[PDB]
Amino acid sequence: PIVQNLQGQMVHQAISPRTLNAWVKVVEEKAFSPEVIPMFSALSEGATPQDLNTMLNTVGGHQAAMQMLKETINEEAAEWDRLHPVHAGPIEPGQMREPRGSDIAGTTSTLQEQIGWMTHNPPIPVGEIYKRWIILGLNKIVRMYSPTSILDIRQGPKEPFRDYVDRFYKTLRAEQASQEVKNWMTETLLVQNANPDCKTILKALGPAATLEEMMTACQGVGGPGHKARVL
Amino acid sequence: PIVQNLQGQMVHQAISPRTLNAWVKVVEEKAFSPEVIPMFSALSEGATPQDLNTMLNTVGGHQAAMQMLKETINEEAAEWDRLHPVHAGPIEPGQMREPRGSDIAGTTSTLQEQIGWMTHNPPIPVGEIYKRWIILGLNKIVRMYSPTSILDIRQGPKEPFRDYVDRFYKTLRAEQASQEVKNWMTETLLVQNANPDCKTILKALGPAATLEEMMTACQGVGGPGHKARVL
Amino acid sequence: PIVQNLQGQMVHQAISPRTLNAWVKVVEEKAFSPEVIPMFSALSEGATPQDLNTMLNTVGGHQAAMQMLKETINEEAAEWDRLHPVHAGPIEPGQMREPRGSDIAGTTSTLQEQIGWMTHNPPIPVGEIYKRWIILGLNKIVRMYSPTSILDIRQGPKEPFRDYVDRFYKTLRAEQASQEVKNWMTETLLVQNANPDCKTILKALGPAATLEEMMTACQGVGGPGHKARVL
Amino acid sequence: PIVQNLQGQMVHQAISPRTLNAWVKVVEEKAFSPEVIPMFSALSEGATPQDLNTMLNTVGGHQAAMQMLKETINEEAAEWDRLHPVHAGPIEPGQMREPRGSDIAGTTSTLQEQIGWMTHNPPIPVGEIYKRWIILGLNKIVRMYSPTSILDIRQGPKEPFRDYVDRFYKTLRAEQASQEVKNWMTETLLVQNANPDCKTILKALGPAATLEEMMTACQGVGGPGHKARVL
Amino acid sequence: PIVQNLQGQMVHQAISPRTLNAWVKVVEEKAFSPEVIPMFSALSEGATPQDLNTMLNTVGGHQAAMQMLKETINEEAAEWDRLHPVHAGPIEPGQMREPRGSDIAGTTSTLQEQIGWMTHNPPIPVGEIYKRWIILGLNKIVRMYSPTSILDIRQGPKEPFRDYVDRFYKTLRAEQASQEVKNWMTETLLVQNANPDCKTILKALGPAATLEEMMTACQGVGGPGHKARVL
Amino acid sequence: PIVQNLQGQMVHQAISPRTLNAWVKVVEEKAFSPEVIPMFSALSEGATPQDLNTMLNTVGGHQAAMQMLKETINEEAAEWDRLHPVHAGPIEPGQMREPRGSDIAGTTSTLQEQIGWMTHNPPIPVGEIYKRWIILGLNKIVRMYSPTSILDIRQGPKEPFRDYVDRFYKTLRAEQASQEVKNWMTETLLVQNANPDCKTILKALGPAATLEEMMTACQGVGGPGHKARVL
Amino acid sequence: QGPKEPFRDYVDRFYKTLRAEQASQEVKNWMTETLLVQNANPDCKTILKALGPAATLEEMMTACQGVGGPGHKARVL
Amino acid sequence: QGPKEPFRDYVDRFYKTLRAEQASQEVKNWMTETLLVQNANPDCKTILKALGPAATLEEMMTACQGVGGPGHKARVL
Repeated sequence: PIVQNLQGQMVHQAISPRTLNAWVKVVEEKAFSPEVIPMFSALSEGATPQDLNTMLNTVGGHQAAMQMLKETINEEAAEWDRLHPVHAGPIEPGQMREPRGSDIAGTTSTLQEQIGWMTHNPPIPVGEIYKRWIILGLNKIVRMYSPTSILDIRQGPKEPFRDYVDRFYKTLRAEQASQEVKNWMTETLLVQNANPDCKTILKALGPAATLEEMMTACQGVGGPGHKARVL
Repeated sequence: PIVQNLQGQMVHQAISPRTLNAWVKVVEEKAFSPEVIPMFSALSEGATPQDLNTMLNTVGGHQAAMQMLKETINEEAAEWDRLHPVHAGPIEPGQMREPRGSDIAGTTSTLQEQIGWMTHNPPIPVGEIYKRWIILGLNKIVRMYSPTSILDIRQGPKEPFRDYVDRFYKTLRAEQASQEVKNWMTETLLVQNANPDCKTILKALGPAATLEEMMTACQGVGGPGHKARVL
Repeated sequence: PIVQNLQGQMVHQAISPRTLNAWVKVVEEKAFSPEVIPMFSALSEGATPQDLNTMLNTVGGHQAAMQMLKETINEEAAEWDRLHPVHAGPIEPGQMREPRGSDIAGTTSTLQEQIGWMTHNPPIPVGEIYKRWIILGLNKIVRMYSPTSILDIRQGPKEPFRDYVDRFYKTLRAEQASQEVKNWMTETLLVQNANPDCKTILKALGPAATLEEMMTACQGVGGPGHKARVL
Repeated sequence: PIVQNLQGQMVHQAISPRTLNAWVKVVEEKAFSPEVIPMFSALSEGATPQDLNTMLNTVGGHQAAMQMLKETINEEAAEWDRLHPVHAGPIEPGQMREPRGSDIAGTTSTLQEQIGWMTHNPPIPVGEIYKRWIILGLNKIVRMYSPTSILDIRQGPKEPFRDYVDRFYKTLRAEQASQEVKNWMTETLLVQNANPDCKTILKALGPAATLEEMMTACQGVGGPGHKARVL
Repeated sequence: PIVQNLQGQMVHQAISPRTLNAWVKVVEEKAFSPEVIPMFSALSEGATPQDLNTMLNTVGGHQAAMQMLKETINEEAAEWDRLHPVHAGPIEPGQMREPRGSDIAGTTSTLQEQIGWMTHNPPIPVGEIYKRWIILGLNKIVRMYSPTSILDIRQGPKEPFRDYVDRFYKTLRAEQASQEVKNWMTETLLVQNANPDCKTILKALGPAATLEEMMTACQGVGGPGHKARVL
Repeated sequence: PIVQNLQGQMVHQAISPRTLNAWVKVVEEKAFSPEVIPMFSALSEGATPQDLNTMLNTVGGHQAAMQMLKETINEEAAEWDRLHPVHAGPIEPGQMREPRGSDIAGTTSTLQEQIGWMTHNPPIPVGEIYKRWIILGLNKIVRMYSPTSILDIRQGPKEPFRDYVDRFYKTLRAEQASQEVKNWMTETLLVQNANPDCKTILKALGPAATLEEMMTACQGVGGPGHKARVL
Repeated sequence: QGPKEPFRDYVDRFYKTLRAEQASQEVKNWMTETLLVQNANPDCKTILKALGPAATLEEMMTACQGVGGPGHKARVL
Repeated sequence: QGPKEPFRDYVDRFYKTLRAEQASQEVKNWMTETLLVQNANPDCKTILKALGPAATLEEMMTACQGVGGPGHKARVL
């Protein structure tokens, strides 16, 4: 990873082996969940395209999804390669050479080149660009390995509004729908898929209710259930 | 977050996945409680708005309570925006755009604007201001994860006064009770239901009395202040 | 806390969550015991009033007793405002204000105002003043919440002099009475409450013999217990 | 390890306790392994061959695997030496002899001589070379010690298609057979050792369809919680 | 403690909680035993007397020992005063002063002055002198907390000589014995008290034999069975 | 330890308990194996004599063995002294002395004077000389309590040539016989006392075969001992 | 303080014995504050406490008179 | 090997078996130090281990006298 000091000073420092493996530990506990994507998205930030590749290789589990991340990454390297075929040198001493989709994946490029691209005029940020490709990969897998879906879920005869809204907000993240569909999912379905007695109570509250009014409501129709609040 | 006084704005390290793993592990396991607040302060010092969004959104649980923390910010960033018009842009190079309330919170701001205010001269402290805005709503959602009520309170069948005061003040700070509120709860509940003999002394002290003189009262007179007898 | 191990210049550095964890544990798991007075003293090193306030505010339990600790500390603030009258504006334009007693207690001052006093030459000693008030307030609490008295404890009809000694020094460290009184306690209270067999030797030793000499004589009382005692 | 910046002087500095501590914990725990290989390459980043031989001898257990390691590197070192003879002079402080194979292997060189090969420009990188012959012996021992071969991999009658491809692509990374054969393993063996209900789905799907279509496919078989995911 | 941060002058650092936690686990788990004294040396690297005295006062019970220890430091502080071996001679007016026993103990000195004398030459390291007083009293506690005496200690008929020689050395370490004693015990009483096969073998070999000769001897005798063994 | 050698800012850095904790854990877990030896030299990189002494005394178990170590250390200090340069001429010549035995082990010499023979010309390294003597005392105890089982391990009917082969190599590395014994054992005992199905083909393969070359062998010999083997 | 003996009789022995005592004045204040109540009687401690620790000498000797009962029974002179 | 014949009978068949053997003298020293001694009696096990191959053979006959001729035993008289 690469650190920027004042006035033109750009230098490189290596990753800690513990801190490197701080995302892998998360998928051990969580699997593929939408909150895993910012967790990676922090660790990948300011990392060099070599480091970015170390991020994927240190995973010894989940080896089909890991191949499938490799597939998403190289399709977008080809798309870029269709954007920018390079046949020709830089023709100005002051100009650093155009990257091919292989360069950006960290396979054809050296540390001086990936650093020099960022210090180039206009600057070329091939790690930010490749990172997005990692996160596309990672978003695909989280969308594929979901345990549930917003149209399936409804509230149990003993579940209080408090818990069911917490899962309905959590569920709403994984769905990739448009804002007005996601808004209607909120406005219609949430109070439509409330249990028989809790719905009676949401109607007696009226149409405009705040989350604090509706969270404290239905606590005598349902009961607490598990402590951990994970399902 | 800053870790060197004059580091550049373009290439910046993110909030550590280690610092994140301490936090996500307390919040998902043990919810919101008052001692999260001083540790959030300890971990979020000099964090950018993208550092703080990362800290809020890398938790997968308790999503209802984070919509309120968000809706709270949404209130306040609008409050800043109804008094502060968008400044006119810079007039020369080396001088930066003034933040709008939506860019203090990370809405319309990207990372190198966020850290570029912070690494500017003088430093402009946009994630402090947003730090104040999170503390506002944290202290709110705390009271939703508060286990028991200071208004619906009684001392047990055979609970000592000494013992109940200890509990009453645990409970009183759990809702973060203001001085008139503490003085009215003292007057209407804590010294209400006492022994008549002890009550002469508790009328003379009243509710603005320090806890040392309050609790240690009536050790020479009267029955017990719990209803069951002690002889 | 204010630190000077990061560069040649003094700088502020944000409180550690491992410091607060560490301070809160001995207070919570054991309540208040004389051990609390070193534990604050090791880890309030370098602290600004604002750290010392966070360190007071962090403990989750014992909420009645911290209230008494807080009242006790703020009594000393008001005292210093009686003693040392000051002004809120400068003594003339281009000066910083002298701290008021409240500013000592961190209520009506900023982080920046506490760096400005502590980085001065010779330093204005606003954490060192407020650290002493808190230690002053510690002494009241560890006496008050001692579950034992020095006057009650004595030697029994089967106990070694070493066991009485061990109990006497632990309790007498905790008690805050006048030095004069504490010296009749080591010269006359220890000597008198001893077992009737031990008084004979403790006179032939007299008051000036060494602590090994006193410990080693009168050890057979009740027999040996060592292998049959807990430690 | 050798550290710091060339212009200011690179400096050699000691091996950290906590890293060495982590390396013996892990070698006991999960030995030589695919996620151990990037942990060794990132730990050994700065490492000299004296450092690589120091950490290799702290391993403890796995001594047949160290013998296998030791004869592959010795043979690599000997292959290098009979390939490339050294005709270097007698040298002085200020001059450096070109290295033999035995100098790569660490076996004829001390640390100072290793310090001065890496601080030449370009480096002679006796470290990166000795590393890659160690990773070459790491993949041989981790193939050898593979839990189950690709050849013997299968899908049982109620065993899921997803649990199966997970182990396929996993045992596929352990194997050190050539890549064209590994084309037939992926294309043929994966359908052919699958259960018959999936073998009908996979032949109809064919090599044209992508990975994501193959991972989406074949999930109504495998039991009730496979069904819920696609419905 | 006193750290170097590579800026050309000595500077203070706050104590770590991990040195405290290492000390209060050590005394708790193991009580007071010969390995806890070189552990305290390890925690005392570059601590001030103030840093050590905090550590001594951090312990709760065992206060008969703590007063014997606090007595022992003050004997050795009072000696270093009258012995004077830091003596300056006669000196002209404006040169740095001669400290005495109270300056080295830090009752009449402060941190920056103790630094003055380590920086001015010939160097005095104040916390070394203090360090060496504490563990002298600790040596006394580990003997007094051990009941076990060299002229008493026995073995049975079935036990190997190796266990009785381990045990004699863990005795002798807590006693810290003289040479006449070690001779008298080795040659006579240890040979005679040793198991009957080991006596017939040991006298023919040399009842005055060295520790390495003695651990060579008595092969095959006492302990488990009589064949299938290398000791 | 000292840190920063071959550089003008050579400095001390404290002993870590992480380091001691490693050494005591392993001496406890399995005592004197050959892997402790590199764990000492890996722990001791940069070590003072104080660091080297400190770490030896931190072990509580095994004191006869540790006392044998000190006997050995003392014998090397005497050996150093016998070959010491003669004391003659000027008592103090006005230059730094030659170090004797006591000095290297650290009993007459302290960190200001030890830096005095690393700065004084030629350089003398107290701790690297002393580390040589401690490894000889470890090596004497490792030799004395030698595992002794190479003759007595053979394979049963269903042994697959893996776990016992490692076990063969572990007692072979334990054994302190010469290279001329060790090279006979690897063409005789290894293969003659192999699993009997395998032993016929290890015979036709070649008895002086390499470890890699033996582990690939024995394919197609049939029987249940072949079924159990994975590769 | 004996079970039937009242404060007055007891605080009168205490001061006769205190005057004979050659102990420092701080301690004689400690002994009046602290030892006096604690070597008073278990059920009498409660009465002094209701009075509060800043009650007068007059008030001290007023306390527990009931527990000592009638003045013809046990004579002061 | 065992204890059933005297050490002199065993060592004599031992050195005949080392006589048949080709393998280098350092390995026949290690058999003489390790395997030879291991199947001896506990009584003289300490002594023979110092004598080993290192000391003169004739010395090895000084000990284990009184053991008895051909047959079962476990220690020496």
